[PDB]
Amino acid sequence: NEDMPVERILEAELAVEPKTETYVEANMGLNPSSPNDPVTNICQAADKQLFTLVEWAKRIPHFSELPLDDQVILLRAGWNELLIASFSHRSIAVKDGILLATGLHVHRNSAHSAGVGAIFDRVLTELVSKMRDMQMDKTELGCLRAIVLFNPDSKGLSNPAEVEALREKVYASLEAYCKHKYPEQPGRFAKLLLRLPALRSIGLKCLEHLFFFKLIGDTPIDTFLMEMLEAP
Amino acid sequence: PESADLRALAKHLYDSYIKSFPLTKAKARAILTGKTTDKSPFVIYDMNSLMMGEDKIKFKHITPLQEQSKEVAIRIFQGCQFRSVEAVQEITEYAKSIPGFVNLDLNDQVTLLKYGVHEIIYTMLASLMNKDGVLISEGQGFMTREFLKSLRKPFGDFMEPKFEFAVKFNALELDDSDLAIFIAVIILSGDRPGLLNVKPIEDIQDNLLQALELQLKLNHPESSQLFAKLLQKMTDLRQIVTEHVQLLQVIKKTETDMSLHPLLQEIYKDLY
Amino acid sequence: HKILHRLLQE
Amino acid sequence: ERHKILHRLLQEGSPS
Ligand SMILES: CN(CCOc1ccc(C[C@@H]2SC(=O)NC2=O)cc1)c1ccccn1
Ligand SMILES: CC1=C(/C=C/C(C)=C\C=C\C(C)=C\C(=O)O)C(C)(C)CCC1
Repeated sequence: NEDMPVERILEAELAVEPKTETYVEANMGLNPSSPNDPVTNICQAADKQLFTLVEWAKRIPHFSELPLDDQVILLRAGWNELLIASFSHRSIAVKDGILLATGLHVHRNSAHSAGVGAIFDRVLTELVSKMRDMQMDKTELGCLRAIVLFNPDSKGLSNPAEVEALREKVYASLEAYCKHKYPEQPGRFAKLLLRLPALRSIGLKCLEHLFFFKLIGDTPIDTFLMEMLEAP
Repeated sequence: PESADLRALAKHLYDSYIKSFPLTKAKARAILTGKTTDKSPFVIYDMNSLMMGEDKIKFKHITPLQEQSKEVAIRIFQGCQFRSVEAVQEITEYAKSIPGFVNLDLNDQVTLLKYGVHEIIYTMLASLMNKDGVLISEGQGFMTREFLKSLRKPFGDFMEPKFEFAVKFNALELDDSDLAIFIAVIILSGDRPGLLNVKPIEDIQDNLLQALELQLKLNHPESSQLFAKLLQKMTDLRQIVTEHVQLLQVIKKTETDMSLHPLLQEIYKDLY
Repeated sequence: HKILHRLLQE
Repeated sequence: ERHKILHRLLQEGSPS
């Protein structure tokens, strides 16, 4: 519609949750696999969401119009941040824990009893509670995620400039959206943008761990993720 | 707040910024271009030249902090460290000039410095850089990017990421008055790990952000989405810092006698 | 990257 | 942790 129409970004989000049905199979009814280790559950959820992430990317205006090889570069550079942002937001409903896309509810201590504390505690303090305290809506999260997707500095990109311009198209729509919808709070736009530094440092520490799981293995991990996990 | 207020805040910050930081972007840029006749920076592009720029202080008075005998790579590394020690002090002073900062929980003040200091150093470092190098020692020397990039083992790439960030950052063409506000915005970040009272901090950064936007609108009318582009750099800075920390672990593992300056070990311990 | 790539062009 | 040196700078400042 208008280059980066906020309505479609929300649609991309809506079109690929969660939302009924899914929030039951891995936290109340049956459940496949049957593993006995809690870092495994998150890695399983990540792998699953990787397929959906591609679906979402195609719905964000102008992504699928970009050169195919660029599309690949962007999803390989922002998948962990895009993913962390989704489950972080989905977890606002819960107090001190995370909600996976496979219906599993992971609790604080569990994260600790697995040696993944702190990094897990940062998500609750630096991401989840912040999104909760300012009550970011689904549209705002979609645009932030879009801003992240369209990262121009992703090594190898064919034409960086055109990616930066899309990201700017997103900045504008988000800002317009915030003023129209949240006139009572003038600095909401900057506040949404300042959610990104924590997503960034947290995402980097997350990739640090994953490669501290590849090198050692033992009951390895799902494909696609391993494919994403081959460093950029 | 109100315009007259946002502008006063802007002016207040700029002045203490002039007071706290000796080589401003203005003066810096003055040197990298041609302005000011008195002395061009001494260019250091290789081992012998480093020697000349170094051993110049040998003629000069004896201040130094690692007079050679210890390989090139390590002398430069220790030089950056010492420049950083100076910077943390200039930064700490500026922080104290930010309204409502010294009225915060003392432990929160330190946390803000602890995580904000390196992000600021890298931001301001850009002011002293062009695509070929960076001014050093109050601008008495200019060390080339090619020389830093040629250093041996892991030191060969400890500056290259900073240069790359500087290239894009300088592309926003901010000046000292823009920077003075932005730096404050960085210091007053309510998302630092371990903060006790977020509310007070975010309330201060809220006003600083409004000041920054106005400053940018007035000082850069034709620059669109500059405000947003500038805040986005705050995520880049975050990456340069975790990436540098990772590089520090490596050095520590491959260098027998690492040894980091006390103030720095203090900052790097339990960081992010 | 086989998977990611296959999923992108359908 | 402590950060004793940062405290010093915050409290008294930088000497010559
Ligand atoms: C290349 N230059 C310019 C300064 O460039 C800097 C690069 C990195 C830092 C951060 C330090 S380095 C570290 O490991 N930890 C830190 O806090 C600070 C400054 C030199 C080199 C030798 C002597 C003086 N100037
Ligand atoms: C958070 C977290 C980690 C990694 C997560 C990544 C890279 C993606 C998660 C996506 C999810 C959880 C998606 C969903 O379910 O929708 C690691 C394993 C390092 C350790 C524990 C904390």
